[PDB]
Amino acid sequence: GEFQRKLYKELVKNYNPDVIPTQRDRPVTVYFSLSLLQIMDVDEKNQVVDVVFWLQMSWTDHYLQWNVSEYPGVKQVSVPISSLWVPDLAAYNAISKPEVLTPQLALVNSSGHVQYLPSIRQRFSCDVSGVDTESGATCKLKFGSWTHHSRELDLQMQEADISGYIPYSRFELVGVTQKRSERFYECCKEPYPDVTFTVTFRKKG
Amino acid sequence: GEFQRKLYKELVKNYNPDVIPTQRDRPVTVYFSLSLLQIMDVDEKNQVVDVVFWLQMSWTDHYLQWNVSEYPGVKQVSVPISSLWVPDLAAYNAISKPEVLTPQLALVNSSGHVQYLPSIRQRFSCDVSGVDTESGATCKLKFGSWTHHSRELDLQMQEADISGYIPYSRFELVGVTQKRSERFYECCKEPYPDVTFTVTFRKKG
Amino acid sequence: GEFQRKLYKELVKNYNPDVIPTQRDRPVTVYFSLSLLQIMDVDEKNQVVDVVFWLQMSWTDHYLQWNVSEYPGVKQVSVPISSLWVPDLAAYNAISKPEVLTPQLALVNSSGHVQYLPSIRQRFSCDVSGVDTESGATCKLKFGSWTHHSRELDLQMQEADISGYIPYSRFELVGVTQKRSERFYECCKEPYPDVTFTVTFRKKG
Amino acid sequence: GEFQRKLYKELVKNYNPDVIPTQRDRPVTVYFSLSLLQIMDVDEKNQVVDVVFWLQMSWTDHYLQWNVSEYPGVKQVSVPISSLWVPDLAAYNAISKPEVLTPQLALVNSSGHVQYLPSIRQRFSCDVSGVDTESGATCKLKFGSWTHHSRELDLQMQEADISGYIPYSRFELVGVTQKRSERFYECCKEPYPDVTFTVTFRKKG
Amino acid sequence: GEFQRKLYKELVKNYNPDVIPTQRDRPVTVYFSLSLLQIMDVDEKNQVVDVVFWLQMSWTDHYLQWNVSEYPGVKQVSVPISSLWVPDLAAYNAISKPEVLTPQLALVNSSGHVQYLPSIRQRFSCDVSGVDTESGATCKLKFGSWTHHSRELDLQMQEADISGYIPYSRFELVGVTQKRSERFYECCKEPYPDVTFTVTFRKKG
Ligand SMILES: *[C@@H]1O[C@H](CO)[C@@H](O[C@@H]2O[C@H](CO)[C@@H](O[C@H]3O[C@H](CO)[C@@H](O)[C@H](O[C@@H]4O[C@H](CO)[C@@H](O)[C@H](O)[C@@H]4O)[C@@H]3O)[C@H](O)[C@H]2NC(C)=O)[C@H](O)[C@H]1NC(C)=O
Ligand SMILES: *[C@@H]1O[C@H](CO)[C@@H](O[C@@H]2O[C@H](CO)[C@@H](O)[C@H](O)[C@H]2NC(C)=O)[C@H](O)[C@H]1NC(C)=O
Ligand SMILES: *[C@@H]1O[C@H](CO)[C@@H](O[C@@H]2O[C@H](CO)[C@@H](O)[C@H](O)[C@H]2NC(C)=O)[C@H](O)[C@H]1NC(C)=O
Ligand SMILES: *[C@@H]1O[C@H](CO)[C@@H](O[C@H]2O[C@H](CO)[C@@H](O)[C@H](O)[C@H]2NC(C)=O)[C@H](O)[C@H]1NC(C)=O
Ligand SMILES: *[C@@H]1O[C@H](CO)[C@@H](O[C@H]2O[C@H](CO)[C@@H](O)[C@H](O)[C@H]2NC(C)=O)[C@H](O)[C@H]1NC(C)=O
Ligand SMILES: CN1[C@@H](CC(=O)c2ccccc2)CCC[C@H]1C[C@H](O)c1ccccc1
Ligand SMILES: CN1[C@@H](CC(=O)c2ccccc2)CCC[C@H]1C[C@H](O)c1ccccc1
Ligand SMILES: CN1[C@@H](CC(=O)c2ccccc2)CCC[C@H]1C[C@H](O)c1ccccc1
Ligand SMILES: CN1[C@@H](CC(=O)c2ccccc2)CCC[C@H]1C[C@H](O)c1ccccc1
Ligand SMILES: CN1[C@@H](CC(=O)c2ccccc2)CCC[C@H]1C[C@H](O)c1ccccc1
Ligand SMILES: O=C(Nc1ccc(F)cc1F)N1CCCC1
Ligand SMILES: O=C(Nc1ccc(F)cc1F)N1CCCC1
Ligand SMILES: O=C(Nc1ccc(F)cc1F)N1CCCC1
Ligand SMILES: O=C(Nc1ccc(F)cc1F)N1CCCC1
Ligand SMILES: O=C(Nc1ccc(F)cc1F)N1CCCC1
Ligand SMILES: O=C(Nc1ccc(F)cc1F)N1CCCC1
Repeated sequence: GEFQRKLYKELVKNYNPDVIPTQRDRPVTVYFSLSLLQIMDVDEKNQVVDVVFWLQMSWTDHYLQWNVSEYPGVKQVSVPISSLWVPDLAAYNAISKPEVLTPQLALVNSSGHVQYLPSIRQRFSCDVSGVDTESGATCKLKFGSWTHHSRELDLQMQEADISGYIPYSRFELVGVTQKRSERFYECCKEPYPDVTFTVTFRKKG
Repeated sequence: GEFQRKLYKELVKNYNPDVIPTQRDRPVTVYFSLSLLQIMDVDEKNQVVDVVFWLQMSWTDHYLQWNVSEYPGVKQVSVPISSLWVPDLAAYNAISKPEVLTPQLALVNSSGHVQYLPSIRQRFSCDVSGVDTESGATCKLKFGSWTHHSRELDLQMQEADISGYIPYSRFELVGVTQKRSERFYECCKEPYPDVTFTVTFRKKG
Repeated sequence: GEFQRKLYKELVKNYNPDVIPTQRDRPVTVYFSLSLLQIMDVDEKNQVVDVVFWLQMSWTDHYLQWNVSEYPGVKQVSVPISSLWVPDLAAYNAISKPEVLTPQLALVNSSGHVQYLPSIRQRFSCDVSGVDTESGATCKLKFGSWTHHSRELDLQMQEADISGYIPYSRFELVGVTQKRSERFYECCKEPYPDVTFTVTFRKKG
Repeated sequence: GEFQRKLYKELVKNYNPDVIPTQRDRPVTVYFSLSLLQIMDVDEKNQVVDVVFWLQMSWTDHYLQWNVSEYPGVKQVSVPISSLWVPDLAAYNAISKPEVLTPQLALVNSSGHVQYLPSIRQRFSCDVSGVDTESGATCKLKFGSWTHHSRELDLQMQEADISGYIPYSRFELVGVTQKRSERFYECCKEPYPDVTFTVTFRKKG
Repeated sequence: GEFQRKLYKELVKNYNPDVIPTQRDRPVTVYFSLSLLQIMDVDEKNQVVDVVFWLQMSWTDHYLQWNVSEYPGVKQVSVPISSLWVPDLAAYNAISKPEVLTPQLALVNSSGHVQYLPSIRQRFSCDVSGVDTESGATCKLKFGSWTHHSRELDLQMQEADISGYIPYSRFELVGVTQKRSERFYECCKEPYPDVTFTVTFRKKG
């Protein structure tokens, strides 16, 4: 509609997608969770697990807000992530580049809340030696901001979800636990937060 | 000719490929069809199917129209899709990025009706365990807008089409059925339409 | 050369590589031919053939012409194809993207006659079951414009040659034909022409 | 934040990422170290080794400094490396392009000190024939500036690190040594400095 | 440094990387050579060999010259090849795109001499059916400009190298010869020079 056009113009001026949208003191809080969809493969020789999953990232970008009074009907807009600042979350123990399976777009409402919900295929380092046993094998999928510490970027866990796991896989999904951690490094002076998704699974039969 | 060069200049000014061309109350209706061309391969271990198919996707963009009186010959033009808003249809259950096999162009007539017809190869998660039986295997191929809900993007199926199926494949294409659904997700007030193609196939013999 | 730089500045202005250079009624005629260099592989299970070939394409672009008296000694120039309008020719039964093996450069002369001669590797759907019989297997490689019809892009054939076929192959050429047809499609008001290269081959032994 | 934005605009002006940030005879000194994390593969037939490893690279770009007085909260920023000059370190004996696993962002402080810490998977030519022996196999990973000599880019080792190596590897990591060299190629007067990591490893059990 | 920055703004204005820098009666002479590093694979079924090699390409571009007097400490600079005119040297019998293994940078001195030294992995068509014999197998790596004849681009050989070959390769390198030819291609009045590197090798025993 004619109003979305008007809005793109206003929101786009001065906007810089390379600059994390902090405000005086307040870090950007980034809510994060992972839903396991499928375990594509297990490589018992090179110790790697190949998985497809869905990620929810949401946060508030205060530069991306508007009064609905000035833009009737416009409650939300779809925005290519290349035009937005987005959390630089990385899988700390990945051994392959993430392959994003879905359109690289984010939903953004009038409050400047942003939802990026990408589906991803990625391989990880893991001891899968236990996959053929009753105890199964346990893989940690550990994520955190690559370059923003806790006081710029405040990573928080959202309630996880296992309802998405495909029933006909050859791998039974035993469980998925979720943990938020925070540590300093001898390197930098600020602490860094991470979220680890611990997945346990075994071969059916 | 000279008129196509002219038309381009006009259509290009004030055109934003990031803004879905809705028309106040009116959602953009997107006609969608999938023609299965070839089942390339079946991974019975990891439960995936590898298919080549032709998508037919058409919709009306009203910022892309022109009075033919003013541009004598030009009845339609070929436009690189990277310059157009295109519906953000995701393959809900793809486990690989799509490989587009054909030139990434769309046709547009003077009513702003756009046709984009890519040929695509892609791998999908599927229970293929029945492939060697009479009943065969059944794969659902599920697509929907990733970010736009029903009142923004109205997805419409067109007729099932198996005429394009290669006759010399190792798999017999039993049938393809089609269902449209409007799913509600907990998060949102508005439902998101999805079109699912169900194809049933078995090894020949 | 200074005259080549002058000529660049002249041709580049107002040039638009997204507009087919038709010239009032007259279609752009495109000459096309394919010469087979090697058959790299045959996949008898999935019915695909893997080939390396050399295309010759030629057409006239009337915005690329110059007075040679005005640019002494400048008879042709090399132009990256990304800067030009190029025919949107597609392989109708390709099952992979074309991998281009040579520099993406076209030769352009003062008449505006363009020549583009890519060597290409690509995979095609084909019934190859006959590959090990004396009769051999027959693949059709079908090419045409993807969006332009007869009256906009007149595809014509140039005579085939098999002298470029590598002689130390495991596959032996048994028959080759090249034919231009003009079919209607289940949609568009106007007919679309194609050139089809029909190659018959078999294993040596 | 608001000072970050202002800093952005101030830093980009006249910044040229193709220009090495030397300053009057003083070469830009580049600190460099490699943390081996995983040995993905060993090919005893083609003599290649596949490794995942963590590069630490740091240097000073005096065009990137600012006064924290002028920019109150801002002590450091995250910059996409594609916006920066970066050392042209080449892997001398690599047989495959590097796959970068991590977000391609560098950290810059108010002194103009850049830290770039990419995780990388890459394959290298190496004699791995000794892999099955008690003596193990030895691979040399040789890096260096591809085009800048000693007096332009001063490559310096930092403290190496073995802590990152995964325990559940099927390869045992005997030793990693770390040497700097300076080689004169018969082309130039100046030498070109290279840092080399020599890792000795063998199959377990 | 201050002067490399100055020299950049100077060179970039009035530089066109699409125009071969010929002068009247003066072809751009391009010195070419190949150092074979490793034979990675031999495919006796499909008749391809897979090689890693180092190319030396050097030539002069009168548009990249400067006077060291006006740029006091600047003898040479590192320029991305994407920014420069580069010879369109092609591999005639390549069956795959070349994988460039090293940074895509060229050294340019003040007299306009350009040096470009890429490391490359590429697959070539070749009769390797004799790789198991005493007589060995012989491959012809044929390179030449794809669009410039002798009077525009004068391809010349430099003396090659074999010392770069790896001694633990599974293949014993026997010999490498160099030959510069001039072909006429009947389409064209002017001849087209190529450089061919003949290499003979065998499995080790
Ligand atoms: C651009 O391409 C689009 C896609 O093909 C073109 O679309 C169509 O235009 C049709 C009319 O020109 C339109 O027609 C039917 O339209 C009505 C149904 O909603 C219906 O009222 C019409 O009946 C007509 O009714 C009388 C009584 O029988 C008929 O005799 C007349 O033919 C009337 O036209 C039509 O049945 C159709 O809906 C529309 N398709 C889409 C997908 O929008 C569009 O015209 C093209 N532009 C140009 C300039 O060619
Ligand atoms: C825009 O999006 C945000 C995030 O969904 C909305 O915030 C939530 O609204 C629910 C319902 O009122 C609350 O229970 C949550 O506490 C809110 N979450 C957050 C992160 O604030 C926000 O209200 C939306 N704005 C509009 C105009 O609806
Ligand atoms: C910016 O980062 C640099 C690099 O860490 C800091 O510099 C060093 O300073 C520490 C003490 O703070 C010394 O121990 C190191 O030897 C220095 N390293 C180098 C190579 O310079 C610097 O402190 C930071 N700048 C600011 C303004 O905090
Ligand atoms: C530019 O190239 C074209 C194609 O070679 C030249 O073209 C035409 O004239 C030739 C005989 O003089 C014919 O052999 C060609 O078939 C014909 N081509 C077409 C499609 O028109 C033309 O001479 C060249 N221009 C100049 C000035 O040399
Ligand atoms: C720029 O580079 C060229 C190539 O190295 C330099 O060239 C040549 O000069 C040498 C002596 O310095 C001669 O021995 C070579 O025969 C000659 N070869 C070539 C390629 O021309 C040249 O001196 C350099 N220019 C400057 C300004 O130093
Ligand atoms: C990148 N690193 C911190 C920075 C930092 O450590 C660092 C900074 C400066 C110098 C040396 C190291 C920032 C937060 C993430 C953390 C990641 C972890 O190191 C790491 C390294 C290699 C593989 C996996 C994980
Ligand atoms: C993305 N989601 C809807 C929105 C939404 O969920 C959502 C929106 C906002 C907040 C939280 C969740 C939009 C339409 C598609 C749907 C997709 C499905 O989740 C899904 C995800 C992964 C695999 C299969 C299916
Ligand atoms: C693309 N199509 C014509 C255009 C058109 O059909 C079309 C145009 C507009 C709307 C609907 C259909 C142009 C000529 C090629 C033809 C292709 C063939 O369908 C096809 C489809 C899928 C695989 C192989 C071949
Ligand atoms: C690129 N070369 C030096 C320059 C130079 O040699 C050279 C420069 C100009 C002319 C002739 C030779 C710079 C430092 C690296 C060195 C690379 C090594 O040769 C090499 C080539 C191929 C594989 C492994 C190693
Ligand atoms: C491109 N061609 C010459 C030009 C030319 O032939 C040509 C020019 C104009 C019209 C028709 C043919 C220029 C020099 C290289 C040569 C390439 C060789 O043909 C060739 C083609 C395909 C695979 C291997 C080799
Ligand atoms: O793209 C946008 N905004 C936007 C997109 C689509 C719409 F319909 C309306 C919009 F406002 N932005 C990029 C950077 C900030 C905003
Ligand atoms: O590119 C176009 N339009 C266009 C393309 C090719 C033509 F021959 C004529 C045209 F008008 N657009 C991109 C943005 C708006 C339309
Ligand atoms: O110019 C074009 N179409 C076009 C686009 C890309 C190509 F490669 C070739 C083309 F012809 N048109 C102008 C009228 C609409 C189509
Ligand atoms: O690139 C060119 N033209 C061109 C290229 C190389 C030359 F030596 C001289 C030239 F004129 N164009 C792109 C758009 C139209 C011309
Ligand atoms: O992008 C930047 N700087 C930058 C990035 C992110 C921020 F939040 C703030 C910044 F200043 N540069 C590119 C070239 C020069 C610096
Ligand atoms: O980028 C450059 N030149 C260049 C590179 C590095 C330097 F330190 C200084 C330079 F001038 N060019 C691209 C077009 C012409 C040269």
